Amino acid sequence: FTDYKVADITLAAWGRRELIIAESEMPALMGLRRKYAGQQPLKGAKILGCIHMTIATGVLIETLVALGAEVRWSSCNIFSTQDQAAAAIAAAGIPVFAWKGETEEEYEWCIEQTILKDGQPWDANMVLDDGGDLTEILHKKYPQMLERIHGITEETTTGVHRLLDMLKNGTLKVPAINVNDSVTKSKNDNKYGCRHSLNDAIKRGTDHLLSGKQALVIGYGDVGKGSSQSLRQEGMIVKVAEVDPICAMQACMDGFEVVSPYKNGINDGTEASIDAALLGKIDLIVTTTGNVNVCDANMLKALKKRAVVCNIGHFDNEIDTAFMRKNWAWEEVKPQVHKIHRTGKDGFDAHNDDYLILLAEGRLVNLGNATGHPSRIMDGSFANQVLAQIHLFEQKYADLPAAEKAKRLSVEVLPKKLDEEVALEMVKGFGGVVTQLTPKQAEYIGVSVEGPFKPDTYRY
Amino acid sequence: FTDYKVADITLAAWGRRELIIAESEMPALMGLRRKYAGQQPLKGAKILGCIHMTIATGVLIETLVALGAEVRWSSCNIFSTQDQAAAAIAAAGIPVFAWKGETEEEYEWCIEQTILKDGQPWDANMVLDDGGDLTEILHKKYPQMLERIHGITEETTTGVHRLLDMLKNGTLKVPAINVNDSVTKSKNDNKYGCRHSLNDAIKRGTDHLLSGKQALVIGYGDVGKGSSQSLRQEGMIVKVAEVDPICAMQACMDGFEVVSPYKNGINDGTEASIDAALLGKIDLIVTTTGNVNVCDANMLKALKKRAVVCNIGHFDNEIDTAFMRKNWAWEEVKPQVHKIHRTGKDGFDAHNDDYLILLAEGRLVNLGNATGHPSRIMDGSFANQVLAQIHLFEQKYADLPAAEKAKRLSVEVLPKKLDEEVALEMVKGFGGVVTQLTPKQAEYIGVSVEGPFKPDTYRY
Amino acid sequence: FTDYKVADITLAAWGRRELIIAESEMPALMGLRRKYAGQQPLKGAKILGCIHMTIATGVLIETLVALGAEVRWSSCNIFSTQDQAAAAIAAAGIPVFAWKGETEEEYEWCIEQTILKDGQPWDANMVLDDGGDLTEILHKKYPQMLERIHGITEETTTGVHRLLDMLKNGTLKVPAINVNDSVTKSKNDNKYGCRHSLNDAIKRGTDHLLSGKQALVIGYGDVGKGSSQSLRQEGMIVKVAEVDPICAMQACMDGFEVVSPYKNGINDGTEASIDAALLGKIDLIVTTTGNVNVCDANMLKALKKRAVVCNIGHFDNEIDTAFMRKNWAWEEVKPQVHKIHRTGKDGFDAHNDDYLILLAEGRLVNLGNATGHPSRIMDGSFANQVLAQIHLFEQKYADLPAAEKAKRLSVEVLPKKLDEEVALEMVKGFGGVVTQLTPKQAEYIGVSVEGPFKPDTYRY
Amino acid sequence: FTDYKVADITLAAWGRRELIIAESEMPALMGLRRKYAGQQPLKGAKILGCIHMTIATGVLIETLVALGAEVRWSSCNIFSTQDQAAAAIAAAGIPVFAWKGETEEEYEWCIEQTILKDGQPWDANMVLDDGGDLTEILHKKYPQMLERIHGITEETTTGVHRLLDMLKNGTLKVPAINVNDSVTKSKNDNKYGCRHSLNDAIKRGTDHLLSGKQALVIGYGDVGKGSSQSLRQEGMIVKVAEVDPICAMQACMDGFEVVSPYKNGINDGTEASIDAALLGKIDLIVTTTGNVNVCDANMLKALKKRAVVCNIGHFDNEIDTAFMRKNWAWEEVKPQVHKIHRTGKDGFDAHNDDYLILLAEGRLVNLGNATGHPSRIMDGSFANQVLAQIHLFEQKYADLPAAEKAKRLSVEVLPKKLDEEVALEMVKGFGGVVTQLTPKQAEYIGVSVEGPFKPDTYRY
Ligand SMILES: NC(=O)c1ccc[n+]([C@@H]2O[C@H](COP(=O)([O-])OP(=O)(O)OC[C@H]3O[C@@H](n4cnc5c(N)ncnc54)[C@H](O)[C@@H]3O)[C@@H](O)[C@H]2O)c1
Ligand SMILES: NC(=O)c1ccc[n+]([C@@H]2O[C@H](COP(=O)([O-])OP(=O)(O)OC[C@H]3O[C@@H](n4cnc5c(N)ncnc54)[C@H](O)[C@@H]3O)[C@@H](O)[C@H]2O)c1
Ligand SMILES: NC(=O)c1ccc[n+]([C@@H]2O[C@H](COP(=O)([O-])OP(=O)(O)OC[C@H]3O[C@@H](n4cnc5c(N)ncnc54)[C@H](O)[C@@H]3O)[C@@H](O)[C@H]2O)c1
Ligand SMILES: NC(=O)c1ccc[n+]([C@@H]2O[C@H](COP(=O)([O-])OP(=O)(O)OC[C@H]3O[C@@H](n4cnc5c(N)ncnc54)[C@H](O)[C@@H]3O)[C@@H](O)[C@H]2O)c1
Ligand SMILES: Nc1ncnc2c1ncn2[C@@H]1O[C@H](CO)[C@@H](O)[C@H]1O
Repeated sequence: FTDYKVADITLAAWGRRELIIAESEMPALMGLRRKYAGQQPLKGAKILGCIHMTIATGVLIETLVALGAEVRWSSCNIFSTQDQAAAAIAAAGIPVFAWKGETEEEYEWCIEQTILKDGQPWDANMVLDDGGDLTEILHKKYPQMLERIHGITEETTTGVHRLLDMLKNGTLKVPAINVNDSVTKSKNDNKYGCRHSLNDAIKRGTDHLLSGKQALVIGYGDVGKGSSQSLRQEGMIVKVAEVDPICAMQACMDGFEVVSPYKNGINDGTEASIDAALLGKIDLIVTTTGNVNVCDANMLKALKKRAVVCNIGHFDNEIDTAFMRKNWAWEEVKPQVHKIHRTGKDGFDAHNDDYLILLAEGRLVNLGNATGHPSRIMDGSFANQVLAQIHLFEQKYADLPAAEKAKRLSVEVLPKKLDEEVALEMVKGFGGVVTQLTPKQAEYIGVSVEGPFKPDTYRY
Repeated sequence: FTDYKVADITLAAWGRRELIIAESEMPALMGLRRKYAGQQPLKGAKILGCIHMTIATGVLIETLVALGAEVRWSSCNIFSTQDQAAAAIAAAGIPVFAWKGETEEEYEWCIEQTILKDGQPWDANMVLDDGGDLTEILHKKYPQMLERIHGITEETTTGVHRLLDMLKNGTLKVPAINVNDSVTKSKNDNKYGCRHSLNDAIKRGTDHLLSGKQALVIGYGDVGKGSSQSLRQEGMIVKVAEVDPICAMQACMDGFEVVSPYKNGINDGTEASIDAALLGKIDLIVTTTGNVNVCDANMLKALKKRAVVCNIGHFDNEIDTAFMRKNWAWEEVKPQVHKIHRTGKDGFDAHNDDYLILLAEGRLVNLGNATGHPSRIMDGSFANQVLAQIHLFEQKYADLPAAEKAKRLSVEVLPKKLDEEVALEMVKGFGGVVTQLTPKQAEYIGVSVEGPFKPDTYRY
Repeated sequence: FTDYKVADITLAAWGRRELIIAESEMPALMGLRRKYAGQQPLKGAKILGCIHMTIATGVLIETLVALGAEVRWSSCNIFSTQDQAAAAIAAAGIPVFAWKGETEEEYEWCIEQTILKDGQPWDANMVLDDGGDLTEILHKKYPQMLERIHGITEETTTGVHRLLDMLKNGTLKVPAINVNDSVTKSKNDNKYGCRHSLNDAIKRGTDHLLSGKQALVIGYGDVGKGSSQSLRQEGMIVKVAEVDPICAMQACMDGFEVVSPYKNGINDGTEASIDAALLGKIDLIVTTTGNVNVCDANMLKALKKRAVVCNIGHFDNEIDTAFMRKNWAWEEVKPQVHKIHRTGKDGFDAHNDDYLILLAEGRLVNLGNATGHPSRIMDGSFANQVLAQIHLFEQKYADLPAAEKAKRLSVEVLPKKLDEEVALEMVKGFGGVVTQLTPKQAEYIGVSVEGPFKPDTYRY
Repeated sequence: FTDYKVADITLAAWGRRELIIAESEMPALMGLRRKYAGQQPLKGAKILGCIHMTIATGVLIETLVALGAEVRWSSCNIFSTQDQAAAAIAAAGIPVFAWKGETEEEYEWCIEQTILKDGQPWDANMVLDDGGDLTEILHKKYPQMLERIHGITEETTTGVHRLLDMLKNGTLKVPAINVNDSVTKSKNDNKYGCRHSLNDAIKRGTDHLLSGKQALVIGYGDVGKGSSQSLRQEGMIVKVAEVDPICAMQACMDGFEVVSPYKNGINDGTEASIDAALLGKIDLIVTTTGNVNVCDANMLKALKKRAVVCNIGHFDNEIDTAFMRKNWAWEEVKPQVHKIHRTGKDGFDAHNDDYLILLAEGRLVNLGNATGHPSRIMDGSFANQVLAQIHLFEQKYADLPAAEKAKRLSVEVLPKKLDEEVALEMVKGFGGVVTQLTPKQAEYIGVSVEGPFKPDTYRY
């Protein structure tokens, strides 16, 4: 078996030990393996997967395989692979092209190695994506391959937005499931995942005390809510920026001060618009938005000396790292930790006090500087992924006539009943006990004893 | 002016001082007053109002009046009136029939005094309701009056459920707005309101230390989430019961142990089904469900000696108080606090150790034993109420032809843009500063610089 | 029985119900009753008591009586009496002179009614004091009475400081126990008591939302630590002022921003020295210091409009209320809540926006606007008081010859073994289980299996 | 330069980058460098140092050198060295013998390499110790060397206990400072250090979700307080065991359930004494005691399957790791992480469900599986160490006449004034501003404007 590329295949036994532990942490995912092992619902599925090559993702991959699928895998970030996970999957005879610390050129080559087998399109018929890079490459460069693909299952808020843009422009060629918007994904992974893994990544990157220091979190969606709590539970003084006044209201009610980097919140792109007094007090800024340039050049100039700067939104353009590459000297402390010397770009003084610490070169900090979300959280997301792969593979869109395709070309979520069944496996993994409604109680609130327990309008 | 009934009209000056302070705590509601005072959009509105006669409700009433409405008011709970609020509204020449500590017969008489003026149906044309008792009385006993009514605006989860049952059965006679499901209502009031006011009510009722004691919260919807945090922030050891596995998963991830009062979560109606070990360690039980008999006779028998029992869901049947009235002696400590002696019903021993403390006779404990949610939280709910009253009054359903009525008979929410404009007023009241998107950023995430910022699918 | 003065004797039955509940919350105190009831160790003790006439203090009083003592009682604050507690103690035939809302003249008359019986010195032989007012009156005005007094047991940090000043000046006439510095007092009452009761008092006084608002706590000793947590757990953004850099370090490490009301912390008494930017953002200031003028005239001028101002340190000169009485109009909202109109002193405008809300006229806010600490916390303090009364009464200082007195005239704390025995009763009241050391473990750490478990140097 | 032993000297540049960052995190320590660089108060000091060879310890070593000292260094734990710190110190030409993952034999050899230079006792005259192993070796094996030594400065609770046993037995040969009991050490390092670093080490070791899981912390001293908060802030359900009822009372008041591993807290050496129900629900046990066998063989047998076991007290005998080495198969997952298979010792099944995860082989888990306390916390401890070294070096005990030695042979703490001056540097490092007392205020509370602010009795 040679159909892989990883950092170091000799890490495989360590990765396999960590997979066996992670299995014990992922009861929804292991439950789907046990339930569906017999029926082989993914027999004949040939899945192109592009998602962080972590231990949790290894458990996802081997669940899809255990259900009958063949896969070809890559990471969706240059710094998110755990090399022992990649090695364990390769050593199992699964095609994987992933290592921690890829270049952009290697990143694109890895996705290509999944799309091509022996220099020709692989007989792919399904896609699992996180962020939409593989989706975009198939649409732009491999339209013939999408002809035979039954669907896309998309992990993340950013990737869903890209799908919806394609659907609205009439350029989306195969149906998708939005896995992100299962409640056991969005309100589990995006929020509690970041709670666990943000302070984990800052500690591993910097070993800084957080207690007593000043943080600014840009955004208060699911990731900004979890991120703010990661920091506040360590004793940080957390301020929150938002453009959405409903998310801002939540921040205030959750006990955070809501501030703008700009005077009166007006971002007109002059230095004069920067609240230099506010930024000069900030010890840590974290971007969580999915948006562009929310920690901009003028904010970076105004930040407190030796502030930590990081991004936990899907892509690195949240922080103006291009400005920092053009203007300032980068001193590497260790992989995914750089001092950015604001003294200029012509070398640096090792003892200069005027620097920022940038984590993971502005890419997803939880996965770049630590191991991302813990397996027990990723269990929810990845149980959704498997159910989404089963649904779209069984629907066989590629085999439908033109007229039938027209009726099914959509971006849909999983039904609430499945969301509830994932949650129940998650709760039992904590040793939680869910109460059964009596028939009188079920009638009184207008639900089945079996669920679903909430209308699709319910926000949790 | 004699067209009222309150406990003590001499409390009016105290209530008016508290209204003036509450005005300074309610910028969304005061904002609507200032914005709409000139246009008088409720000129000709005649509003039957049935909602807790508190200081916050006073500010809501005087906002509707300031916008041109006439009203006739009652409380929707026997114990929720603040007598100084009721006095200040009566002393202003507004018809209100409300006092703290009504009987059921007085409660029904008060609603009837709103419906009748000088012994004849009032020319009502709008309804503001909280829990649906006034809605049900108009439908069952005054159907002729609903001919003239343009709409119902409903405050609470329980009242919405009752409207949706009427809609589904074809018995709803006028269109309604579900005020509850604005995010600035549900995810503000139902959650953060209970955070503030649950521990407040237990302290005022009992003066008990909560720190270090064991709580069981039944339910983990918006109210159970807020309630659990009310108790956990005081240092209670909180366990959470749920029938909805997605809500249970949230509980676990929020750091609570999820338990059932019943062995394996199966309540088959036997004492054998009760987890006597669990209930024997509980110092406080709080019901939050909107369901029936979630703290049942067998649970009450198994509770630890001197446990506190209370309900913060809309109606008192969450706790089996009928069982306690039939079997056990009630010793009143002070209004809305009773020792329930489990020794039997034939008098009580003042020194008996075997009692439970029931708050507010099992009625909404935050309003019964304290003052309910703080005005700054009720600002969101009541700004939505005013917008909903303006919308349904302006739509003039009662004046539509038969064909037009058919098309408009619905239970609807307010548009997200209005929800965001309420939130922004709330955020400014904290001195929060919301960031303005740049045109490039607004294009990048696919929103208008003015919002709305989120799809209607978004759960916050 | 007529040897009392209380607000309303008809409140006695309500107070007695609350005493019987409080007994169930005070296992250390009830434990001392049961242990010592037989031995009557306070037979012949005649105790002048001056401490907040609350329900917890009623349980203390009836414990001293149950051990054989006679008492004559007053409160140590004009607003701290619970009238139902005072009535229950009077109705039991115990001399008590206390009501909520005394004048200064009534306060002094009440202490005098304890000292005098039938217009002559009572045959007092013990003193229980909280703050040192009764101690000072006996020393200044009744030296002949101290001749026959065996000791003083002093509750609070301020009262101990006054005793130590007397000891150092050679003016202290009888030995004292410092009850404050039992760990089951200082690190229980002073800290956790304020955690429970500060936000309780602000809620009862104002019903304000705290979540999302800005607080400044002056001081970070035991009371400032508890006070800061009371506010932070509600979601306040808490800043902390301190003069003690070790207490300030704790604040920083506990996740608070440490600020001064003065520029660079320099209090030179010009308006120019005030950080107007900081004070203009503060929604609540709480003084916790035991010191004078820590919320001074220039700070009060600079505070944000409609800020709440309160004191939870023993005496009201922490806030410059004398400046506010001289310069600004007071509008009473309700007892122990005043709007202080900064527009001037010549009446007020009911609708003026420029006011502060002062709680309890600057006197102890937890007891003034709520019920002070919960009984389960006061159990520790009051178990210490009883043990201290037993010790000094049994030592019989007044009967010692001059030479023997000289050897015993001291301010001492209780032995650690007693501190541990109080704690153990407190832990069992939570249903806590303390582990017993094995003989090998006891030898390994160098302690008896029975304790004491820590050297007297240990700070906990 | 060859007078060292480290893992890999090529790590020196990485370690030096991390020293330069740590300098910016350690203002008390860098303050002492700048203040004392000119006076060279450790000119002629020859310091045997035995303390964790971390980045923070590097900054301590180079401060002592900058003040004039020569040193010879080793770690006080086999797993606590950061190899890049050891390399950076060796590359600076400082003798250090330390690497992560020493054997016991290498550990003893490393201490001996400090004691011997070129095979002969080094002319040592000062000792800096953490845990007392170097102190004990000099007393037992090199008594002649203690003739020349002016003092010992001891870091930790365990090492202080050992010194006090030596003092009491008349076997202590040189005076010592108890650095541990500075407030800026004990109530900073021992508590907040473990808050930061316990969850850090469990995350790096296991990547386990902590939220929603059950923890048992044995002990609630400074380390158990910090440890319990490390876990509770992550959303663990934390139970606390204690033998000291005052520490247990704190636990209850801090919102933790106090339990014993043994029925009624009595461990009589039988499996029957184990609370199997309690231990069967525990997902993580952490020992914090400084005592022996507090997580014993019977507890380990009764623990839930796949529970994590770790020790954050100084020495590994807190957990019965000898029982586990004698009875159960150890599967190494990665360095300092072992699955302990309870199926027996004759190999293991890679897929066995019945295992515990032991971190750092039961050695100090924060240093073994992460990087120990953050530099900003260690700043307090290490500023005290430097002041203690200056004081004992300047007192020159070894040069005193016999009579003078007699009078100075003691275990003492640093004066409070120095403790306050360390704290103030720490507070300024957060950008905290300490308020200056006015002369009137300083007189009112009876302190100097300069401090000290508290009596030596004060516990903070
Ligand atoms: N690192 C991870 O493990 C992880 C986990 C899940 C999601 N993600 C990524 O995180 C990003 C956010 O995802 P989400 O689910 O929280 O999305 P979301 O839509 O729930 O939240 C994003 C928030 O950012 C706010 N925002 C936008 N522009 C802003 C600006 N200029 N200033 C301040 N606030 C601004 C929006 O109002 C919104 O509330 C996405 O890119 C998503 O793919 C990362
Ligand atoms: N007191 C107040 O101030 C206040 C505020 C808002 C709403 N309410 C009332 O509170 C109630 C709940 O409102 P909400 O918005 O939280 O509703 P919700 O639907 O958000 O939450 C109710 C929860 O109860 C759970 N539940 C139902 N039966 C249960 C059972 N037998 N055991 C355990 N859990 C069970 C459901 O699964 C659900 O998650 C309603 O009656 C509502 O009108 C009161
Ligand atoms: N209300 C209650 O129930 C309650 C409870 C116990 C004690 N008390 C009273 O509270 C007060 C404080 O008691 P404590 O035990 O916390 O005392 P403490 O000595 O532990 O704390 C007082 C703190 O105030 C600080 N301080 C002094 N002047 C200051 C200034 N100008 N600015 C900022 N900080 C300043 C000191 O440095 C000290 O840390 C006393 O008067 C005590 O009798 C009240
Ligand atoms: N890992 C680190 O970074 C770090 C930091 C500081 C100290 N330490 C070490 O941690 C240990 C504890 O230090 P500390 O300052 O907290 O000491 P401490 O004396 O403050 O606390 C130890 C606690 O353990 C309790 N205890 C003893 N035997 C017990 C038993 N059988 N069951 C339950 N509780 C029991 C004691 O009552 C005491 O409260 C020492 O070995 C110390 O040197 C480690
Ligand atoms: N990063 C670290 N560097 C050095 N010593 C540390 C570190 N973290 C914890 N310690 C010390 O470990 C000691 C226990 O041996 C504690 O007293 C503490 O001071």
